[PDB]
Amino acid sequence: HHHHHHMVHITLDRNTANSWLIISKDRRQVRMGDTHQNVSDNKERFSNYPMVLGAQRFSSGKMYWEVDVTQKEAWDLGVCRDSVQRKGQFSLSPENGFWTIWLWQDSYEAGTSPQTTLHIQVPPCQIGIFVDYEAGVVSFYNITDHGSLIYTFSECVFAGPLRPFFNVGFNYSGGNAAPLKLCPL
Ligand SMILES: C[C@@H]1CN(C(=O)c2cnsn2)[C@H](C)CO1
Repeated sequence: HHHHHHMVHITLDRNTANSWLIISKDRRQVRMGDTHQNVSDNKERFSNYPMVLGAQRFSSGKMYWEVDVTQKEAWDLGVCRDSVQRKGQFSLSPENGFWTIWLWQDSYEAGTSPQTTLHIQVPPCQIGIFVDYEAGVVSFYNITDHGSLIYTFSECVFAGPLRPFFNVGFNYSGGNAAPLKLCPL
């Protein structure tokens, strides 16, 4: 892909984070803590899952960023509407305002409804995410495999400002503590 030139500097919004997440001082890394992280509750926080939004809101243009997923067993990545539900149980789907992919139990799937099997020969250590607001496109790239395409959502109906979306996943297994990291430009 030739999307690198639309690179944007993403930072995490502490106020949206699940109360168990630990966001680095530079707001570029997030991981699951082993307990509640001693923050007050607010209507922005994802309550049920280890999720957080980027601070940046996008309503036009072309945007690109990269995320490091090294050694994780489970995660969700992509973009979502600024108005997505924060409290209770929900599925990741375009109908709910999410355009995401994930790793879970040694398989990769796109967050369609129902979910779509992805075909990845080289397990990615870094993921590229490209958003074309006007075209209604969200694309995912395997940086580890020379930028190969993973998945394209097309004909997207964003229906509002978009925010970068992250889920570090649970760590029931003891093998998923590693952070998500926003990679340098
Ligand atoms: C998702 C976080 C943590 N959590 C858990 O239920 C949990 C599960 N294993 S450890 N923490 C809260 C009840 C909700 O916020």
